[PDB]
Amino acid sequence: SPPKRLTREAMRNYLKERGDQTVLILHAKVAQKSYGNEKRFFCPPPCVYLMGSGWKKKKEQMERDGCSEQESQPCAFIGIGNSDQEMQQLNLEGKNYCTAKTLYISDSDKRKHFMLSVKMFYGNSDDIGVFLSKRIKVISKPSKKKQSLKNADLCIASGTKVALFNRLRSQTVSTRYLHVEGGNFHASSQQWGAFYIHLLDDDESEGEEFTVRDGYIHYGQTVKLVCSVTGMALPRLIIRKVDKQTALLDADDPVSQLHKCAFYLKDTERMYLCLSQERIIQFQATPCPKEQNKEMINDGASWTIISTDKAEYTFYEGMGPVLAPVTPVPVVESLQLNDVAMLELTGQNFTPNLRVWFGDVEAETMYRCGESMLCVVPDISAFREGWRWVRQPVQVPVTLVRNDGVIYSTSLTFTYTPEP
Amino acid sequence: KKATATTWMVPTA
DNA sequence: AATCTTTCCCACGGT
DNA sequence: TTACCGTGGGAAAGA
Repeated sequence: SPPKRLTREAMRNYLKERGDQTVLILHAKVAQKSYGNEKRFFCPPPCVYLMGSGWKKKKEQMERDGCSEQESQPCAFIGIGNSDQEMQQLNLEGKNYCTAKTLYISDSDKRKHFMLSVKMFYGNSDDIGVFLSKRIKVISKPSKKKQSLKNADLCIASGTKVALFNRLRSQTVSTRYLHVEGGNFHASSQQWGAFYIHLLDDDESEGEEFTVRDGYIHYGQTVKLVCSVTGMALPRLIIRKVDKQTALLDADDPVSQLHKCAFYLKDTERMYLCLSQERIIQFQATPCPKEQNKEMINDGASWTIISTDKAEYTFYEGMGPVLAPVTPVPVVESLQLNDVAMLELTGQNFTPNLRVWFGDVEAETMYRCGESMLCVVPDISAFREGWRWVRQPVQVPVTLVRNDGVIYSTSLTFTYTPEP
Repeated sequence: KKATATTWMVPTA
């Protein structure tokens, strides 16, 4: 017999105590391919996070039902999706996150883009499912030519996220990533920050608050790097193009994926952002012999820049454990209003077994494809028993529910608006 | 239009 | 032919 | 020590 569908009582219980389980996959947007038998590792290393109070709640539910601590532990593997390459086990013991440090894509694969695939299950072998990263672009190797804006793929837009790493003399063991921990910037061998790179106007003064501009980042512009997790920022920097071990003062082409970069601390005496082992410091450059447009910089002052991305999936077993994996997890990107009032959902991974709920009211739902769903907006009287029209604004959560009771929360709400 | 962030001081050599 | 991308080659300085 | 291994610069092949 089919499993039990979500009851209104169980939806009310969820809305009161929202114990969601979330999987996050953080990763770079591009990756250089490996030829022959070599391994050119993904840098920064993709990182899986188990977020939300739901993991602890789920762990206690399993142990209440007889599971040992080891059987309630989540397990995870990661690999190139849809490939013959082998998956690699992540170590999640004692932590809520793990990095995959030795992934690579062979030129046996002929695809131009791929996704990472994260397979998860509990120690008792109960399946969770398979979660996919965002799309990753394969490059053979970076071009030597100035980057054209016609290929936005390889450029960096103001306000997006980058990672930055330094490597000494071609040695994989020396790789260090810019990262914020305990209020301080440092250069981590194991973790990496994803920093917004904001373009500032040339005349913007140093300050806690600043005005950001739109457009693609070019060498020679002033930028602000802000940790997307901690909110910490560095002082105003001028991002400069590195050639061998010099910074070019006069280059102004667009910044390209995986290019080497130097960050001049604005309004200083030739001071550049520099690591020294784990420490982040500023270090003075030396003017070049007979060349005024270039400055010699410290080994620690050369940073490789790469755009990063984030896949995020959230689920909750609204009627308890189910046989089917909870994946593919639907993701709602937007809601659009559009006879009877209909609400259009746009996103990914929609299926015909989903229903839209407004609050604790299940709505008539029409599946169209994996990216689009239509539902009928409930009359206002389902939320205010006396109302024959909308007297004051009323806001309700929007939630996707599967026929076996899995609940997929969105961050989005619907608001009933009074008639003006 | 506007952003905000606490600025970390970069120590010198 | 000439020029940019893709693939092949190999040594430095790491474990 | 030797054997082995990512990485980046460069040569060669492909478009």
